[PDB]
Amino acid sequence: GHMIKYYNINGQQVPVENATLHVSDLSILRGYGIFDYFLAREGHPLFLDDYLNRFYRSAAELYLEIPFDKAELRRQIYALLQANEVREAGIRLVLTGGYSPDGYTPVNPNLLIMMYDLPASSAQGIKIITHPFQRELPEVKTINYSTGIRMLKTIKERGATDLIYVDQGEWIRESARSNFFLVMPDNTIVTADEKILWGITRRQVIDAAREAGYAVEERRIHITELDQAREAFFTSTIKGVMAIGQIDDRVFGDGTIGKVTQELQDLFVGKVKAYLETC
Amino acid sequence: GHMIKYYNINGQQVPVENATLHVSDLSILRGYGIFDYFLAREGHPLFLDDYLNRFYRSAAELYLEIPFDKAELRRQIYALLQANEVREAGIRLVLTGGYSPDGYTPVNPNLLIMMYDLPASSAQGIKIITHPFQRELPEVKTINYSTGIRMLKTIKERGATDLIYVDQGEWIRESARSNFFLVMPDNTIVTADEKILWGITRRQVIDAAREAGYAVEERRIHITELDQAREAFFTSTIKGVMAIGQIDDRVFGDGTIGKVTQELQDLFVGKVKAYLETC
Ligand SMILES: Cc1ncc(COP(=O)(O)O)c(/C=N/OCCC(=O)O)c1O
Ligand SMILES: Cc1ncc(COP(=O)(O)O)c(/C=N/OCCC(=O)O)c1O
Ligand SMILES: [Mg+2]
Ligand SMILES: [Mg+2]
Repeated sequence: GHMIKYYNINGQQVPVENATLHVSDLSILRGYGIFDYFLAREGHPLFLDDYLNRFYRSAAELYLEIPFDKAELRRQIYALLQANEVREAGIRLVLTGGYSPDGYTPVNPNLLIMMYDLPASSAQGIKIITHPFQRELPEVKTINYSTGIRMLKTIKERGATDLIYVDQGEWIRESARSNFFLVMPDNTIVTADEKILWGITRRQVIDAAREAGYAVEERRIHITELDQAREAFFTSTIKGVMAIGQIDDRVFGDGTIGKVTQELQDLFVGKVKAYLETC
Repeated sequence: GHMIKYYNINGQQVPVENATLHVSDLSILRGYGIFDYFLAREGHPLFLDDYLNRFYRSAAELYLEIPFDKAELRRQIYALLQANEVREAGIRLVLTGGYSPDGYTPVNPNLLIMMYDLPASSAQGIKIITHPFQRELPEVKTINYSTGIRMLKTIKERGATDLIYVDQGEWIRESARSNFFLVMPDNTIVTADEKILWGITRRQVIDAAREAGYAVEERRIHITELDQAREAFFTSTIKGVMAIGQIDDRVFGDGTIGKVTQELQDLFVGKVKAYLETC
């Protein structure tokens, strides 16, 4: 439906054409900031309390105080959906280190609320590469995506559409923008527990998997366990559950969505529908 | 002298009050960008070709094309000094991933040239802490200073004014904003060779040290070598050569500037004076 006309900067609704920051902002000069991103459906941001809790935790880890309490931020978000006259959207929160006197020391953070159309996003799982790397402050949703973005050319050149980070080439973590899961041939679901972002999609999938009576192991994953797994999938806000058909030279099954991945995809849609019924 | 009135964005001189970027810029959303920083004295950016070469190398590592060749960028810098009617300044170049369609994929970088007053910056060396950490893409002058800025409260609380990163707590690297050197009791100058930014000040000090006939070892430094060293110092654009009086619970000598550090400080001033004589 309606075109996005407005963002919010520091609690003011602004036309998108005037949504700017002065270049003294620490995100621009020092990549200092946190963010979060969630969808809205039926006029409701999904799992909103979980996202806002993460946003507040992220901010506290950078010693950045959000200038509004959580109920006031929720109001600003809802007000922005209404201003843009949309029920279906992507929503980005950004908290920067602010306009710094010396190009380093935070003084006052800048708060952004941006809004987008829902992601527009055959049988085949996506094809990804392993990449040796460990995200900085990985439990914090920082704005730092240098390595993930710098890798886009390498991902493409190599014939893949995404990656999976492996800490020192040994310990499976996450992609730049997704959590990562395996399903073992006995249907055990396996996902990293440490040095990753605790995705909201990850949380909802794990809960749905356990509520369905699946075994879920949150544990260190050795790179060699890719060869014991039957299925692999990503989770994220914009992907939901997304089947991975190939990692490096390994096709998972015939590369089409595995049994448990398909089940979890439906259960995630169910978690979304259940959440919307509470709004 | 004159107040800073103008920055440059994308080759346009703009009043400082109007130096803004739209919030779709990838530095704001994804911390994607590189920068450089150099002083001007007597109307001349110091060691300018060395800084611009690093800027171009940094850009190539993020696959960001600077929209001007080096001679045209040099012109823009000189034009900005003249516009601001200053001979004495700090100068910041920033190249962001640009206004991205999807908040991730670079499309067109934004180029900023910002300008400042010269840094305003008794006997005693500064007091610093070791911190276990390894900078991401350390040879590249990225805008990513999350850990360095997040550590400001910890540095202060602990009674220090800066830090020295130690890779896995074993291998001495650099501070968030300075290269790091030791001087051993036989007057050997020691500095890391790998996984650090190749500072312009570092380069000028090493050359001056070697031209003076000092032994300079560019090599891995074990954390245990702090106890074999007589002197420690930082190098950076804004510090030049700065004596370190204490690291953790270790006072270097009586904490006042060591012999070789003092010599190198004078030689660096000499490299600056020699450079200005060529302009
Ligand atoms: C590093 C990282 N891990 C995991 C995830 C998955 O977290 P949830 O989305 O499930 O909470 C994300 C998601 N970013 O998504 C941000 C929006 C975007 O990438 O366009 C992420 O950035
Ligand atoms: C990570 C890092 N290492 C070493 C240095 C020293 O490099 P040079 O300055 O000698 O080339 C810097 C300097 N930044 O200085 C940037 C300006 C500032 O921090 O305000 C740095 O950021
Ligand atoms: Mg199939
Ligand atoms: Mg003395």
